[PDB]
Amino acid sequence: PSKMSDVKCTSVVLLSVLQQLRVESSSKLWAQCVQLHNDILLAKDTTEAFEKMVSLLSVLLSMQGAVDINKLC
Amino acid sequence: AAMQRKLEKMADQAMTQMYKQARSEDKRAKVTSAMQTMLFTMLRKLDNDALNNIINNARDGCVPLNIIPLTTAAKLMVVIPDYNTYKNTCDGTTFTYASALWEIQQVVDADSKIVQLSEISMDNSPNLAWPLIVTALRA
Amino acid sequence: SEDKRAKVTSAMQTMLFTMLRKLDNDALNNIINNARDGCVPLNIIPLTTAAKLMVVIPDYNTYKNTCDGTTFTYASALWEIQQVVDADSKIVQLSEISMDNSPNLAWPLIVTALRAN
Amino acid sequence: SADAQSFLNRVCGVSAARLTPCGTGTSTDVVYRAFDIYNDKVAGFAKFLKTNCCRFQEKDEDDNLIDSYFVVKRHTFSNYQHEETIYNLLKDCPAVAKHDFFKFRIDGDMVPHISRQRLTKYTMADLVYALRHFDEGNCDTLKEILVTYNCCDDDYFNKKDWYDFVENPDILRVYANLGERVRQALLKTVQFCDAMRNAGIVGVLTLDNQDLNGNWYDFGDFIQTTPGSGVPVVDSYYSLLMPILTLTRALTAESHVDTDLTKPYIKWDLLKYDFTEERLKLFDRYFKYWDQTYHPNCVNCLDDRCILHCANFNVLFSTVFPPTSFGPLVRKIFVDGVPFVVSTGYHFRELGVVHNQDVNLHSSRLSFKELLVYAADPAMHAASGNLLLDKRTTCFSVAALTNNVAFQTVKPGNFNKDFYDFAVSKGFFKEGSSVELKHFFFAQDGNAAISDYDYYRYNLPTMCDIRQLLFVVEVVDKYFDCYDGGCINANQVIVNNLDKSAGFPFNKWGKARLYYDSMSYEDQDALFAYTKRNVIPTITQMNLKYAISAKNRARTVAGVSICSTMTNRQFHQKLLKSIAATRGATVVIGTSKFYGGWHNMLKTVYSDVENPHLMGWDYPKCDRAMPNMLRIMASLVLARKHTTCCSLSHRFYRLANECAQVLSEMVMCGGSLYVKPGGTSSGDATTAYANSVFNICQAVTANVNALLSTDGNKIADKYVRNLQHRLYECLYRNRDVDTDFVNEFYAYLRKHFSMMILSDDAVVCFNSTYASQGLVASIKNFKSVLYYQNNVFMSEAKCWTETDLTKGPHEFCSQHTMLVKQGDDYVYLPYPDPSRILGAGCFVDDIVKTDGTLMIERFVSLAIDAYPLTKHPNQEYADVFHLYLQYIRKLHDELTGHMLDMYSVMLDNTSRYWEPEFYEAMYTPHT
RNA sequence: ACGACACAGGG
RNA sequence: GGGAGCUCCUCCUGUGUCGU
Ligand SMILES: [Zn+2]
Ligand SMILES: [Zn+2]
Repeated sequence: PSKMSDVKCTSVVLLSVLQQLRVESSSKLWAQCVQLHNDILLAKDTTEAFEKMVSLLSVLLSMQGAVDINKLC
Repeated sequence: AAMQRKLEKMADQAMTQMYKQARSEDKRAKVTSAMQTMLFTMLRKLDNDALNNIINNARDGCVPLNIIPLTTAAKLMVVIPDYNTYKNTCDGTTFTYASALWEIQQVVDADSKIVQLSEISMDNSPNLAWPLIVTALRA
Repeated sequence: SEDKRAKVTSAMQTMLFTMLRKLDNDALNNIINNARDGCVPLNIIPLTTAAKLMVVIPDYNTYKNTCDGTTFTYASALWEIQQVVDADSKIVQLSEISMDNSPNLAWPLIVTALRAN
Repeated sequence: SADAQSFLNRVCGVSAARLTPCGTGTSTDVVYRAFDIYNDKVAGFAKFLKTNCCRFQEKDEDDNLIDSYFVVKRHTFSNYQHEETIYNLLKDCPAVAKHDFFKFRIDGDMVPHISRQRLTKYTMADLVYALRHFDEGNCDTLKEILVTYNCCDDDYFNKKDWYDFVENPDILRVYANLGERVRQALLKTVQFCDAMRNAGIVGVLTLDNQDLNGNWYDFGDFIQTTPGSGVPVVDSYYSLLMPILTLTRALTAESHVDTDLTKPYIKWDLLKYDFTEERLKLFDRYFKYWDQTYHPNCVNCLDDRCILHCANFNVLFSTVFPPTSFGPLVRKIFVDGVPFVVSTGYHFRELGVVHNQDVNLHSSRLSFKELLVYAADPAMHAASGNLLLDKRTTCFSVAALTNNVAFQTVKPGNFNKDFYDFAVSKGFFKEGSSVELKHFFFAQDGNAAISDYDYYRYNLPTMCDIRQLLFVVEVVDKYFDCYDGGCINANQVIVNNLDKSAGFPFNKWGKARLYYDSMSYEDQDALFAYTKRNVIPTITQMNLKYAISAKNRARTVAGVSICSTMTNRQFHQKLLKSIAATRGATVVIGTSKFYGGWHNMLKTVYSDVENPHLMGWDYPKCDRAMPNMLRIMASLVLARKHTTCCSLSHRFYRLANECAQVLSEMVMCGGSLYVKPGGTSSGDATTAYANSVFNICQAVTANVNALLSTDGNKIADKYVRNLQHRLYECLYRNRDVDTDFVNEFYAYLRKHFSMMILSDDAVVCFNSTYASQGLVASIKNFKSVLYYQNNVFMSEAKCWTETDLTKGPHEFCSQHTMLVKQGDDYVYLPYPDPSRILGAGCFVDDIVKTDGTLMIERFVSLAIDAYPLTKHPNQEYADVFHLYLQYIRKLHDELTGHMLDMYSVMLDNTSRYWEPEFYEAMYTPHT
């Protein structure tokens, strides 16, 4: 396949996971996540899209809800 | 005659509805755990040296505390749980995280006490609490 | 058809007789009895008789320009600020709404005020 | 030259001025001034070559130039003496330039000259033309006018989008900097009319005979009478001037104490709502000699054309009065000694003050329909709520119904990973491919609802050219004559989706089924008869939309009350059903695109045009920026079907209900009530038809502006020249309605400008030769008309043009066209954007839609929509359809494999979806 | 050809 | 009404099931 479509689908899934983790209960955080998601979906180059993916994944990882060791393995 | 075929069609249409109900209930229940598995499956499939370093750090313990900023002048802080996770992540004052070069400003301990970058050595390491939250800006 | 009708009738008239008791007072009776023919615009009923104001402020400059202090002036009246909250419906203290403490709190802030006598 | 020097000395003459010879000692031949001429040979508002004036420019001290000229006409001797005599009477009026008639030997013998003094460079006609026929790449006169009168500077034009209304809304301030000049011109016009009347002068007042200071000249077509019996003709003047009266906010000085822009604003009484004598005073001050009756309250109008006229004047005058005096008018009502507060009237900006007729005090009980109309009334909801100051919007906010504000967010879509894996297994979504994912489910934060509501800042008070509007409306009525409408009873209403919401506050107790089951037929009939004598204001509830799209902008949808729909059905449903059942008309609503409907529509638009080209435009912010006058016009042409079942009062009260409920109702966004300035309502049944009316109106307006703005001396066709002459005559003369010429112009349009209209979406097949000669509308004409009548700038990069008809329209209803061979015949098939179909397949709005085996019909419908791609010359486009069929096959196979596993065994008519005969037959005529 | 239900496409 | 997380919009078109 490609790399732009892959990161767009992955950003959709990131925002779904973050909505399930009740991030909408933080106006600032949810606004930042929504902006990163909408900016990934509209990007044309696969260089800044990976940067916004880094930011969104950092949002997901800075929590302590989703376990990251069983998921990785 | 036709009544038996009608009863057969009725049984079939009654079974293909309980099947749909069972599958719908199964998807409704198994969500929030299949979505996370799917996410990490398609994240390992991207194979980005920026996402992979973050994921490895997070599964080892070097987790951020705020959104990683993509601007040259912004500020970032992470959590260094072990000494080895510090000895290989940082050298001197240059921090390596998310495939970027960061420059440490201050390193607070678990009691909000500034510990100096010269005191963090292999010998005098185990006399701390070691959730050393470090702060840095990307260079 | 005949049982839903009575139910919705009771519900509608209960809503009316409920929001009616929150309304009738001396302010309304005093502003209507000044009109030449008992008829007034609707846009001036809350502007003149309401006893509680809700201000939604997006920025810190708007807050500084509109509701600075514990008492401000709007619609030719003095309002007393109480219970200012943020977009998360969390209580915010007046000491925290500063120029440097502005990025640390969720916007918009919803200020509640009572008309001063 | 001694001749030129002596001519200059004589042109200055007595009034000490330092003049420089702009031009030479002969005529200057000014470059294309705008004129408003009507004689036996030409008629129209066009740009001609004025060539009988020897202009000069005046310089003050320091020897720099001023904006004051000495224009010296050189007409004949009889006209010289006539103008001299007519000027000797109006000489004392202050709204009259100096004239200084003299004779000077130019070519050897005493040519007579008329030298009016210190006028301006440009003329009110030039300002009106520049602002009406706005071309963004040839706007030199507008720029020079803005710079000359200190409204802005050239640096302001250095920026980009300086002319746009949506981008850079500071152009509104830059324009309003001309309002006081325009208003002083109006005052000078009224003074001049009074002087003409007191002197016994008869003549037409045209815009091209007045400075931008206001002074008047050119007394060439004036006739004497008995002193005191003069009569000036001011139809074309005021009519052409009206659209720029609200663009430049000319009546802003009327909001101040002594009608001067330095004193504070008038502190109007807060309990005041009538403002009738104020409107009469404004009319008598600025339009004293407009000789048609003006009714401030449109409840006294004589027909719907009178309603349009008086509502135009009211929408001008309502910008002077405080915005807190409009809306419902409440009153104290006693119900068994218990006081209520209910609306007993309404104060419209366009329709004036209207009072209900069935208002009863001191009632012992409330009936069911009285309970309904009191619960839908925002009076008791806003009267018992908290005051609200919402600093996030510039719109008016009434009250907050709750103690907390609601911040509603939108979710991201669900990823159908199975379909995406299947697609990428078939070779899709590669690097640099033809099809790419561009349609997603964009998420929104809490600040989306109110930030989308704030887009109503694009709705500005627009005053229309009424003499033009009340002819365009007749042409649109001719466009809507093949339909059958009227009122229907309560047992003739066909209500679908009876299990939806009933709006606010009725969604607290049940769905629409509850209120359609609790109300009898005679109860609904009584409610409908009530709405014909009383105004019921209602509340609509705005909430976000969860759908796939290509833009990251939030889309809100409105839900109107159950009273509004319940009565608007009985009012409009017969006509709507009739519109949606007619095949072969201009408004193609309810015409399917399957079984050959697309081909039939296209063959209908192409009907018989001579040199056919195709064209299509868009309306920027159509639902937000649509002026209220055009919405009232649409409502009036829709209600024109009730000429046998309703009287004048019934139709006016239905119009007032329509306005109060759909045009300027109270919007509940979150838990707070706001006032909506204007536009169309999403949850209204008649919005897609009002949009069609408005579309046809703008098209007819573009056509009349295209035909009236050409040099009639250059039209070679005698028929079209005479048609233009009679078009001007029927617009600005001929106050009555000429049905013969209306039919003639309608035939002209249908023959040379063929339309296919849906809700604000149109495709036009026009005569390209007539359009290149200026006899029918072009894209620039639509740009100009939208600029001066819609307060938006239509970018030419959003409009297309097709010079080959074998290629269909570029896009109609988001569908492309493609001439396909289908069994020895070549037909037009509509195909969608492949990214739209792929995105609908890949991203779903509910989690169980991802199972696949549960949603095979979902893919069958998507394949029905994606079939015509199989005929496209691009290969990926056909691969889309083949992919969908292969996925349907795989889905059925694994559904069978599961049904045989978890249950004992199962067995039918699904193989008809793996093969293209089904979807192919979906696109051919029946038999 | 007429209603109910589900789905799909086009403010 | 069923369903979903106190709330779930309008118009048109077309499929697939059901019943006349
Ligand atoms: Zn009238
Ligand atoms: Zn009627």
